[PDB]
Amino acid sequence: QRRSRSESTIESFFARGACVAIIEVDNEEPTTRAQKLFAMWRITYKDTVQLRRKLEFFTYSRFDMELTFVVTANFTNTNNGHALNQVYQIMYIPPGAPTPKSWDDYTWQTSSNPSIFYTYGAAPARISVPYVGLANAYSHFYDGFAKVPLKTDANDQIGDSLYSAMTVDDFGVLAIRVVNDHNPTKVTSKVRIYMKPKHVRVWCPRPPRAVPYYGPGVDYKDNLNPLSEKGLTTY
Amino acid sequence: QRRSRSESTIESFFARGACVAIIEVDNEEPTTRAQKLFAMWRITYKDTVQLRRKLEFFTYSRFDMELTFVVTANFTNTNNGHALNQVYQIMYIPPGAPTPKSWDDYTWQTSSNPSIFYTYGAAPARISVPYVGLANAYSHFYDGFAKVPLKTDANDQIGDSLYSAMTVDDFGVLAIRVVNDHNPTKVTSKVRIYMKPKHVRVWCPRPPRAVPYYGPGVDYKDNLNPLSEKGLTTY
Amino acid sequence: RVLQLTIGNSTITTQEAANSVVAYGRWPEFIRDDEANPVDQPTEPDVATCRFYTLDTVMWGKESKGWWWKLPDALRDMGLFGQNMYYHYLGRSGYTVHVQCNASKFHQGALGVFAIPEYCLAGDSDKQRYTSYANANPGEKGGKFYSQFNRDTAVTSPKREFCPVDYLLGCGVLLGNAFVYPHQIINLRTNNSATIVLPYVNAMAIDSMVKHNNWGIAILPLSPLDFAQESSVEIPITVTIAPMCSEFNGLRNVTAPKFQ
Amino acid sequence: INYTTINYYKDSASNAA
Amino acid sequence: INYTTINYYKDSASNAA
Amino acid sequence: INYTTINYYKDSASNAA
Amino acid sequence: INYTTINYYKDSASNAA
Amino acid sequence: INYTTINYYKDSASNAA
Amino acid sequence: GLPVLNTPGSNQYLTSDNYQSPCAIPEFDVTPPIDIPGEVKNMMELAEIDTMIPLNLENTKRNTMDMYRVTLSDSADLSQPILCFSLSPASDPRLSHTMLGEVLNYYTHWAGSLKFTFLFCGSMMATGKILVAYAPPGAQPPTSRKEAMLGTHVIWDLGLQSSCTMVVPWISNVTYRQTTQDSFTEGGYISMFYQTRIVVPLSTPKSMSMLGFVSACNDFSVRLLRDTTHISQSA
Amino acid sequence: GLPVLNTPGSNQYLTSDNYQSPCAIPEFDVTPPIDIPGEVKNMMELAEIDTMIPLNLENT
Amino acid sequence: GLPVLNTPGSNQYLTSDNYQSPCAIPEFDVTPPIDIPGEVKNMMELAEIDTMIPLNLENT
Repeated sequence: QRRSRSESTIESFFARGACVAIIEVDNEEPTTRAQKLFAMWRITYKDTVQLRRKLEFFTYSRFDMELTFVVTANFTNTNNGHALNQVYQIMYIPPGAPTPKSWDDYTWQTSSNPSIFYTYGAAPARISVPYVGLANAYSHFYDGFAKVPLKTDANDQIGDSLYSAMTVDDFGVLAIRVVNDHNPTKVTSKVRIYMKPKHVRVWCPRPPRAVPYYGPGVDYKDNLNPLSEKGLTTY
Repeated sequence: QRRSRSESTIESFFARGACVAIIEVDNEEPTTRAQKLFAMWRITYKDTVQLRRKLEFFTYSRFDMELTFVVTANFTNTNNGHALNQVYQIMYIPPGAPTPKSWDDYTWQTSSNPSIFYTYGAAPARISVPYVGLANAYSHFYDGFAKVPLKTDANDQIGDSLYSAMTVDDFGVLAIRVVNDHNPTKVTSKVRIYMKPKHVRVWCPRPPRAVPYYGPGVDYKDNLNPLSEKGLTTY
Repeated sequence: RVLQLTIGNSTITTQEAANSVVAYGRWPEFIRDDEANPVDQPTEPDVATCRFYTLDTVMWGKESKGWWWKLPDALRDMGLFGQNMYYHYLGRSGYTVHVQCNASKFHQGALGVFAIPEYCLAGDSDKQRYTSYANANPGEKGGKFYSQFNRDTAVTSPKREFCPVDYLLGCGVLLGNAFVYPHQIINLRTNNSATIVLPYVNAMAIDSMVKHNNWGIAILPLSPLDFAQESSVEIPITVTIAPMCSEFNGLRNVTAPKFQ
Repeated sequence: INYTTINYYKDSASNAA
Repeated sequence: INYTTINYYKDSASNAA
Repeated sequence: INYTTINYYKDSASNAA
Repeated sequence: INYTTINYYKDSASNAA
Repeated sequence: INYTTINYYKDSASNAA
Repeated sequence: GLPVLNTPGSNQYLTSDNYQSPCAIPEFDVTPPIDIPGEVKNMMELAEIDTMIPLNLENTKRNTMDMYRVTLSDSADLSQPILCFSLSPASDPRLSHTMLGEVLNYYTHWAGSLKFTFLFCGSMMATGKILVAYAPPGAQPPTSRKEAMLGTHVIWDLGLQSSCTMVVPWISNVTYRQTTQDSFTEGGYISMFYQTRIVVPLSTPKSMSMLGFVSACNDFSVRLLRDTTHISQSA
Repeated sequence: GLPVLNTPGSNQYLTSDNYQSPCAIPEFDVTPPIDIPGEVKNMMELAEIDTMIPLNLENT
Repeated sequence: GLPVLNTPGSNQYLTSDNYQSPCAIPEFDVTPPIDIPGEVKNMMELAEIDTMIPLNLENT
């Protein structure tokens, strides 16, 4: 009685939006090296730790999304020549669609895929994504396999699979490139994607992770000793 | 029952806007070469492949339009001198109107033709065009000719025409130029036009193209073997 | 149940009567405009001139590939319909393509009768959309498909004529995708006839007939013919078209285009 | 839960889907 | 003291908490 | 389907067509 | 033909002529 | 002569004096 | 005037949006529509049209006219299957280029019961029985008739009629399957065996032929439009 | 104050538009019109006036 | 059109905000929910679950 329990609700517990990745994309003369003219990022939440460890109180969940793209830039020379204001093309790719291979393919025509043109310097981009799951809820911690090796198989690799994985490619990629043609002056860009869940419903609570993460699994290698030193009968 | 069939409707199938062209326009000292002080683009949809192959499920159609102009810029020297913010003049020209010939004619006074002034750096341009057809629907795949060669003709060229074409000049051109006078520093621009149909009604479905396109016709020259290798009784 | 299919004066009876595909579910009629202010009447040859005209007979061998016609290109040779189409500037029509192809009980094979609206075929030379008039309108004699794409190399005398490929159907689509057109299959096991009623499909309300060709008929042998054990076997195919509910407008002097 | 659509322009092609 | 919430977009995920 | 025209300025020449 | 004047600010000097 | 105050945000500290 | 406050997501150009947009040619007298036959109100009246699939894709006869028919005869082995293919209507190469395939490559998810229709085009005197069978995933693909009669199957006669109709039901753990080659959401298997041998009299050809079709019932549905991979703009 | 969101098509100058626009000379006493004869209400009362064509355009 | 006036606090990105935001994939048929057992309506149905503490934290 007379205590507002509204700050601890689920829709208020996921109110903040934490980063999920940082993507390098560069604009230089095309070299023989690994050219960062366009960059790609597999859509996942298990890249950072603070959003991952927060979502894994819960086994199943369903929630909308609200992404936000914050773009910075730099130069690489001291009194480098001036450059005009640049335009970025963020592009979503569903699973199965053709992946870009060069800076300028036939696939950057965005004829079906939704894409966001972001002039540098303005307010950040801010788009929403509905519940794009195919079950009735997203499934953290899938237990089984994807394939089952049968007795009648020829060799081992046919029935081979990967433990605790539902699909090889979940939710596709983003494909960020710079629309302007390259220059003798090069401008290093670092896109940061934020993520804020909305309309959150969760189920089946579970205790949180308390050794540091290691890979996209549920395993562990290092720092297996979390609790500190403290006496038994000392206040 | 209990399946939303709303994602597959015609007005939702044409919801994305794909590019139709990329136009170079440059701002340099006027040379003896082909000066790109102003550039022109014949209005057509059969320049890219993803919008063309999507519209050609259907023989007849009528639909509005919503164009969008995305403009980038560059320099051509390393520590090139700085330059002020530039202004572009996109200009529509209906069929029959006088075509510009120099950078600054009497025809850039835009006294009848609608034209869009776009200061560089701001939000993109975004204009709508109603159904500008003269039949009751746009006609993809016109079968006949424009002219019929008669027996009483003098020579062949009088009754000569072009197969599968309704008019030589459909819908005119765009004429993009840069308003600012030229500089000793030159700024290369690349305008990209997007196109998003609205209020779409279509008729008479037909199967899609499955060999790669070649020209504005319906013919083909290369890659006449689309289906891959696969066994008969292998799962 | 045996169809005594009678239009005009001619009569199409049958030995088997199964179905009659009405294309896109609409029977043909005249122009139905309730907001019409002029009540004057055009020139309609509709009092006795809905007749069944019969084209040439083609022979479907064992290694024959296909046939194709156009409409109303195929009707310019015969009938009084072929004369009204020249004096009048513009007119509309509807068709009933009836294809009979008889065989015994020991033959096999199956045709497929399509009716493609706006049937744009493909040229052969690398000059794009470069086709003469007389080669693009062969008339009632039709044209034949081919196996492989063999483009022409004669540059001083270009052929300026089509070269369609059968499994590309000429246009560029696959053949398995070509059943979204209103179609019919003459399976020689069960039936030996195929009637397709074609409405007037065009963007305008009424359009010219000398230059434009609305429908295109294409007959593809989906399965090759085979008699008992022989390697030479020829059965005939005969096509029959009836112009239903035609009307015309705007007389002028006669036009005779050249057909070399 | 609903929303509000108010057409602002006089032209027919200017409206929304 | 109150306020006003007017949903502007047609999509369900576009709305506010 | 209609729209809404609200004249905002006091002057007569400020209005729309 | 008329228009609409809605005073937005609380202060008296903030209003329009 | 009056004015119009419409509170837009849900939070109490977001309002005006 | 009015104290507005800009939110993030301003000045961007999202491609999938429904904003108002100013017309360029005002006061325009639009050509009124007429009742052109065959109006498509939805993409589902293209998938539900019965279309032919290519079956026999061996290396002599793929990309040829004779890739659609299956040679079944009197001297065929009785224990071996006639034709075998999984039920993956966008990744299986025998079902990718069908009209059901060419629509489902635009959409990521799909669900609904789809139906097959075979057509026997032999002579009148030829008889026989054919067992066509379907099997949900999880086991080995059925090899012989002894283990393929367990699943859902239709014994199809060749003497009375000349066409079957097999409605593959919708058995799936997830609500929506995918249009990619995935092992977590596998469709099934289709196989066709000889129930009894084909009986052919003398003076009758021994080599018959078979055509196979595909459709979709009135409960098929898709979502999440994306790009396609059946085109390539060679520039 | 009010959470607005800019859409594309802002800060451009389209020539064919009907926006409101601030007056420069407010409180202006406009001269009232009178009934001058021959008012044109539409361009079609110029085409429908019967006019002569040039026919004989030989080079002399 | 309408005389708006920008206030301070515009063009920023505050992380804790509840603004409207344009959807990227419109006309989407959402999978309907089912009654999965054990729905958490609030963080307080996690603290109130009785859990064990570590007491004897000596260095062995």
